[PDB]
Amino acid sequence: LRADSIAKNLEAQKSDVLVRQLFLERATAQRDTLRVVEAIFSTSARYV
Amino acid sequence: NGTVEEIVEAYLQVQASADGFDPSEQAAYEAFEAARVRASQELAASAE
Repeated sequence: LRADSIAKNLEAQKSDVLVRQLFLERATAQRDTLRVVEAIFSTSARYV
Repeated sequence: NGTVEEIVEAYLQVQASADGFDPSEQAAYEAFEAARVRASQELAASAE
């Protein structure tokens, strides 16, 4: 039990889940801004 | 008597969803469909 506890508690300190959540949220904001920009460019191209 | 956070929590299973929130619109579609089916069964229960 002590061996397994040490092994898993050490591995659970390498990762920090809140940073990864922050990066997921930033990636979502990037995605929706990207589709807004793509719509802008496609609209301008069709207008011209 | 709940608030908005409680409402979204209870009727759409936020915690029971796949770990790492899927910002896909398909995920929202499935969540709302499940909520609809649950409400539909509750409606027949109240009818009886």
